Amino acid sequence: KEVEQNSGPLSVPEGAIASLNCTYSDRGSVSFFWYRQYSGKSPELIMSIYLNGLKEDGRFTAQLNKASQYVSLLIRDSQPSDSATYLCAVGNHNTGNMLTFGGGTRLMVKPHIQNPDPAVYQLRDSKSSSVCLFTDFDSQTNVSQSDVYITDKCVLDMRSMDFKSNSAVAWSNKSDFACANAFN
Amino acid sequence: MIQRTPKIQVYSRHPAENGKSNFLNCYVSGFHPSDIEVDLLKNGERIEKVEHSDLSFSKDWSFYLLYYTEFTPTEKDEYACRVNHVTLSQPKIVKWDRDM
Amino acid sequence: GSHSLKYFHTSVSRPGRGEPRFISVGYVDDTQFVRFDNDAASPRMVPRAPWMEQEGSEYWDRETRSARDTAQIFRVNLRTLRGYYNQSEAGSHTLQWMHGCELGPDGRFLRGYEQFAYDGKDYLTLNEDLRSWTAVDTAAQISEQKSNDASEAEHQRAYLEDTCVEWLHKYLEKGKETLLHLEPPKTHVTHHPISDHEATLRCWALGFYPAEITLTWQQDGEGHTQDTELVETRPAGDGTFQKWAAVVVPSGEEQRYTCHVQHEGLPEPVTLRWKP
Amino acid sequence: ILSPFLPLL
Amino acid sequence: GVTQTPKFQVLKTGQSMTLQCAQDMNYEYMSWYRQDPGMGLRLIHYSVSAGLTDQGEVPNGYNVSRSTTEDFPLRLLSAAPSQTSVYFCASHRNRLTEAFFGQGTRLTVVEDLKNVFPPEVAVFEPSEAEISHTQKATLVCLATGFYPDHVELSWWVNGKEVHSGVCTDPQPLKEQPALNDSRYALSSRLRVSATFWQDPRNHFRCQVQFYGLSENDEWTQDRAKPVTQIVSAEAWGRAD
Repeated sequence: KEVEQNSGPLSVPEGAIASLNCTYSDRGSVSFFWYRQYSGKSPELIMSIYLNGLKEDGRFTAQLNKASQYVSLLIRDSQPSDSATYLCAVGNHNTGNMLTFGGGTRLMVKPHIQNPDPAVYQLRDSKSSSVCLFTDFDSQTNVSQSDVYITDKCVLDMRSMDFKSNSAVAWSNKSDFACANAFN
Repeated sequence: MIQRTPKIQVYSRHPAENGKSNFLNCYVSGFHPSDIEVDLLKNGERIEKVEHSDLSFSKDWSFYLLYYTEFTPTEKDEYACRVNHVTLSQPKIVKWDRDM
Repeated sequence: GSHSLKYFHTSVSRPGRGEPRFISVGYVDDTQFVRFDNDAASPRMVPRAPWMEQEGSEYWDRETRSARDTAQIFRVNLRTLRGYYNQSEAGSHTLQWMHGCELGPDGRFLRGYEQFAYDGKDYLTLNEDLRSWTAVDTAAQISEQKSNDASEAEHQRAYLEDTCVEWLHKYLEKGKETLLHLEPPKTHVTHHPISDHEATLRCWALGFYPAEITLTWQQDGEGHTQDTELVETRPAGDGTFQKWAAVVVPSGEEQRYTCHVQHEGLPEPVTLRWKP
Repeated sequence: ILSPFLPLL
Repeated sequence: GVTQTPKFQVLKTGQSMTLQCAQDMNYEYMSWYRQDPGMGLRLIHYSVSAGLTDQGEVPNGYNVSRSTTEDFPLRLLSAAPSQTSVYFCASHRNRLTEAFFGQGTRLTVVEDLKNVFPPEVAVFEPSEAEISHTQKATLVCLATGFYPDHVELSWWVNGKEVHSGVCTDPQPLKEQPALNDSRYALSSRLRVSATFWQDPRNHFRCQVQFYGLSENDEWTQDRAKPVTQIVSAEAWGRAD
């Protein structure tokens, strides 16, 4: 595997510096790229680097070291919008096959949950027939894993209230369905 | 679109000694554009199997080439270079002087 | 000390006689070492110095690909410049590219350069800082803007400052015997009577490398106001160079005149006199 | 080696 | 600048398929990459200029052609499940400079079109507990039993699309993790003040766009035809 990145995911606190590394095997590489990919979207170029050294643009810095065959990206003041997959790409002049990509590194920018208040609720179908919701836990709680469907966690932002909650859902078609202790 | 007319020099690789194998050179330089016809002549007759350098150019963009062949100079045989180019109304003929 | 790796690229449109002719030659200092010319079936990059004759197919496969890419883009730029200047398809045009990197005596990057020319004139020049371009006219200004938008200067600087320098090192090693072990001029004066009362003295420098040389005639170890014919330095064909410098002098007064030769290949400048 | 980078005029 | 079509596509094993890609930048170089989940882009094929093509790392199963500068279609010969993937077209100025990618084509290859179902969509109403305990009301949307995994879930609040307060699962859940042909579930949350919840003149709708068969596909089942379509669900706001 010619271009190496850790898959991660990596976690960074909102506001903190994120750092991402990429190595490549061929000293014939002459061009280097960092692409960002949002879930279900196409790669968008963040930065390009060709000369050995540091290169700066806004919150982003890149470093290229051709002697040690690595490239890196640094994101200052990580924001929720920096949560993405970061793709490393090199142009290998010895092989010429356009850009060769690493496997990508996913970055999760975690916000500080102001007032952690872990509460399991339950919610009835709006057309007779009810799901479970784990909400208001802190950004360090990790949600766990038949007929037991537990989604992964995600964070919402009530902009006008300035308020961010985590939240993870679960459901079942069984009548024997706890809810109150669904997330164990 | 610049046009520049070739400069020409005709000369041996080594100082000439009658009877002794050598190389005859014609060096055309300072011309534009690149298309050029050069022949090496023994007593007016075009020599076959003449070779030349790869086309290159100078700081001013003008081109140069070396046309050359193996030859064996004698007291009596005359040798020359003949050049045609778009800047030339007729082929220019420059005679090999072995002291130049 | 000062060494350089330079390429000279020539593309010439041939209206309805095929695609443009494209030739690329590579020099280290004053020594040609490679060439590509798209007049063959497989045009391939090929060695043109003996010290490259032992490079493997990784070098030639890459440099072939790279040269073909170069030709293709030159066909594109020839079309483009034809449009800018509103020229017909009937006429033949020339696009030329020269670039190089130089080393200092420390073995490090000292400077780089890159110029384009259309029909034998400056068109677009990379400035000394390798960060920006100079356009000669309205058409080149469009080319400047396109290069700005594309960060071409950044890309070229990366070649000139890193890649160019790395390979120039490799070449100076592989070609040390030619490139670092210089050839001093073999030097001599010939005598050619002009009239009954004057002769040409001609100071020859032969077999030298590299090309740079100085030939000077002195009368009584001092300058003169005499007829001083100097010929352009010229290739011998064998990798070396020739030059001469002639003065016409009163017959009988030849011993007053001395030829001074400076060349990097000599331990010390040499002086020279006609020997009857 | 040749430049891997080709300006488009 | 790079127009790739189509955005979604389902295919039966053995079917053939041409993805289109056009560019307006008049650049020489064009490429096709694919990307399987959790992995990077791998080059399928590329084109140095009009008239020329070249293989990439993973050419097998695929053809390309390049008549014009502008266009560079990719052609699946004989669709196979392994070719389920996201395909990205790109244009480049130089062989080794910036790739500009298209919007991508999400393609799933299924052994039988019998396996394609649209989503069933339900909106779930806020726990009263949550409303006491927080003064904040989480609506949940759940979309069930869809295949292939080609869905876009939105929230519409009084018939206008909203973003604030929303959080959708990044990937969906396999209802049966065993079966290679498993149908999928996706959850999403909208959370708003208990106040905006308990105004009865307030309409919350969970929209789920699904991509399935075309009109020109042939359907031979008592089920209704899994065409492209939106499936919605709603609640109204409640005094209590």
